Amino acid sequence: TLVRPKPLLLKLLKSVGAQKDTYTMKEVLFYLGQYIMTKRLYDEKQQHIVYCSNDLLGDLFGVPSFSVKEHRKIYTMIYRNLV
Amino acid sequence: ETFEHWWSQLLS
Repeated sequence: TLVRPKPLLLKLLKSVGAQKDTYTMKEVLFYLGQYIMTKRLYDEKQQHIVYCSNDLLGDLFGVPSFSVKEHRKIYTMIYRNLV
Repeated sequence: ETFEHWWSQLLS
């Protein structure tokens, strides 16, 4: 299942070292995790909570925060951000 | 659990 990220998601992935325009979903998830981790967007106490309100991630998800445990929600964000 | 722990599950 190869995917092609829209401009905003692509900007996010490239910001963490991704140098391609076509991805497998696992690669997309890998680099999104790298982005969240490197920018420390997760809550330090309940580390499945991710705050994205004042970050490009917030524009992608269209929400202020989400839980890493909500897999369907995360997949839905990627899918809506694909061409 | 740590952020990496939760996230790694999405790669499982």
